[PDB]
Amino acid sequence: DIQMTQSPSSLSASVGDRVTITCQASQDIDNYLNWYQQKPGKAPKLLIYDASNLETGVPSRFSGSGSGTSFTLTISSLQPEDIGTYYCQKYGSVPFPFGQGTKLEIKRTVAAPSVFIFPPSDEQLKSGTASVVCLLNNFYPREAKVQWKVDNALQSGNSQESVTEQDSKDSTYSLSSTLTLSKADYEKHKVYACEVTHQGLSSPVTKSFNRGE
Amino acid sequence: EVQLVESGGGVVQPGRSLRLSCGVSGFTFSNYAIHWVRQAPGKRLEWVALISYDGKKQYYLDSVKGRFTISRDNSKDMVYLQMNSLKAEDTAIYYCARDRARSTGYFGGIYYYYYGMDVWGQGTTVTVSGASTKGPSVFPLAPSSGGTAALGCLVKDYFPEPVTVSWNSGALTSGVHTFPAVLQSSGLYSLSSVVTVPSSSLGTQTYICNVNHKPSNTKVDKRVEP
Repeated sequence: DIQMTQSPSSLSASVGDRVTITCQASQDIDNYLNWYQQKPGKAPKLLIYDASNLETGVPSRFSGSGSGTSFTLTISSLQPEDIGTYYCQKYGSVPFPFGQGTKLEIKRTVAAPSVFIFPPSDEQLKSGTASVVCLLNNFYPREAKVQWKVDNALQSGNSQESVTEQDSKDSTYSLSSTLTLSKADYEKHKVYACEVTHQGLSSPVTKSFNRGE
Repeated sequence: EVQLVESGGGVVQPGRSLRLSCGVSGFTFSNYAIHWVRQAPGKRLEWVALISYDGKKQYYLDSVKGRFTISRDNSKDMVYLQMNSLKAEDTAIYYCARDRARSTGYFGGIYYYYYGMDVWGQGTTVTVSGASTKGPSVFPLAPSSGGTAALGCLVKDYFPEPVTVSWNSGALTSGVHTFPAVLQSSGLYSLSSVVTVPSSSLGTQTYICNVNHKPSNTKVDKRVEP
């Protein structure tokens, strides 16, 4: 029973750098190996077949190599369009096993985020809830800290975050933080703030608003 | 030009059944084998089923060997996957995919090679849960003349995934950031979709988010204004 072992699991590199991902078959499979590229949001896409032949559309920066038990996908000049997860697979027979995949991302020049804050809507407030949203837009690297403050009282655990996959247009990330309180707990306080610490920031930037103002 | 499109998907509780469909357009459907391959939220790609270009179900994943049955119609260009006795392990996104191997000439019987899938469909989401489907509430995320303004829509309290969000009925695409859904403690997904537009447009252009949640037949238009 043949197992496919991909490596590394994740991988990051600057634009134009060389990048290598390797697939290992538990036993000799000759050249029956395909590579697939799953871009963020989209279905997987065949790139290399027969270990070394690339599909009609794939650019020159992609090459496949190796045989038997060891296979290599190489991107000689990494582009942000190549952002996604890569899978190897042994075709020809059941059960067409895939490798666990390799997430590939872009190292970029540091970029400071554009921060926005959104008060709850009246419609939602009528329902008994309040969601305040802090938006961190187009930043690099991915590591960013969002700190909610309710009248300078530090919040923790009562919020939830979501980060976009790396955009190929500018190699940046975006983050959305949601602080959810009851309408009753919400209308007891005045100043709601989101404080953002990021590598591209000289010092924590705060975006705040006053309830009812 | 060659495309595959999946239909079906949604909640179905553990123990019972749903039927997935896949229609194709752009190639000669009769001379290609078809795969069903799935992807669980934390798992790799997992091949599920395979039917020959004619009539042969050369394979099922061992974990579905008697549960799923894959079918095909070369007159309607259609491939189906009947899923019975579903479990949480079957919860995933299901794609139908064309095998790269064609057919060529007969001579002997048909041959059946399998070069292992080249073109995939968009996929359809199947959630196996005892939980109830809920439609999302859609709330505005409004701003407050110079600078870059940000607008948004909060798609809150829905189940299951996914929802789609467009802007101005597909006209506005640039600057849109739709965030991956977050699983709240309530067991309901919540999502935001933002867009950065020039502030000057806030008094001229109209900004509307379109939220679609198929599993509950939800389609909401929301006007976001400062």
